[PDB]
Amino acid sequence: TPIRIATRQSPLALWQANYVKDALMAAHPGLQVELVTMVFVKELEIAMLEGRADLAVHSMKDVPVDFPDGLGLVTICEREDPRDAFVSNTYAKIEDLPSGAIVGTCSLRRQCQLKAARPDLVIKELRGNVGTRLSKLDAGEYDAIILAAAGLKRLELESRIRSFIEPEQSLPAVGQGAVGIECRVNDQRVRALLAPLNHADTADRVRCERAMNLTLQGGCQVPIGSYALLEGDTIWLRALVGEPDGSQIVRGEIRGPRTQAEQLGITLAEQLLSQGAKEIL
Ligand SMILES: *Cc1[nH]c(Cc2[nH]cc(CCC(=O)O)c2CC(=O)O)c(CCC(=O)O)c1CC(=O)O
Ligand SMILES: [Mg+2]
Repeated sequence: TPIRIATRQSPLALWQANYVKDALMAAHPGLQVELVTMVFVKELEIAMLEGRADLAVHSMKDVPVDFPDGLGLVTICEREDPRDAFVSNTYAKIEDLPSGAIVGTCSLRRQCQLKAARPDLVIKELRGNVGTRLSKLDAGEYDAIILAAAGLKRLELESRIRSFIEPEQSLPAVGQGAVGIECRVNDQRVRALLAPLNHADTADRVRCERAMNLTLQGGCQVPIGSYALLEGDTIWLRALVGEPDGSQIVRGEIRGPRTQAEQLGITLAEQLLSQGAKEIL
């Protein structure tokens, strides 16, 4: 019987769903995979619980803090470009923006980092899908907008990237550029098929980034950057918590043994909490 992938109708969701689908068929010759369109990720998980679906593809940023009984995140694929992208028709990068320029972003994480470096900037809300966001930019509603580099590259929109904002300039959200896969824990047929898609290097990084995030707070509603490289077998984790208006920014660093990756994040988060990260709310 065909393996079903629960996915939204959005271009990004459809791409990620097809990515795993193709990856599955490449690793397992003769395997049948099909996509089930749906309609707040709860609806996706219910379908898997109701046996209307097998696995679901998520961006690691959008993976919830709590998994319903019977489910969980068992796989993390090879990571794409983790950092933010600067998108403007009239400008190249951040420092080329005039004082009081209008930069659309709905992300508390991206906003707090911009106001920190340049408080002068006027930050306006940005909503809609990827195409809708670009549509507003061409309408002159913004001087510039900031989108994830991964999303644009996967949509072949890569020409819309004027400059790559480095992790130093803007710290990526937890698991940004990383694609995770969720399924039924006790489904061994699926667990065994999703095993080759798992990237060990990427896995330890994101699972380290998560533990840091989880300790502080959940979801994307909170202005928290979480990003980790790995140098050889050593994991370098950087975390960020700050005021949305760019008042104060609390940064931290730690360097890992590869095995303690989950323990690193929870310790660094506790380290920041003692440094005033708790008072930020
Ligand atoms: C977690 C929250 N979701 C949104 C939009 C979002 N989520 C995932 C992606 C793709 C990147 C990836 O695959 O890792 C995107 C698109 C994007 O532009 O990042 C974002 C907020 C975007 C916004 O315009 O506000 C994040 C919030 C965050 O990153 O802080
Ligand atoms: Mg989209």
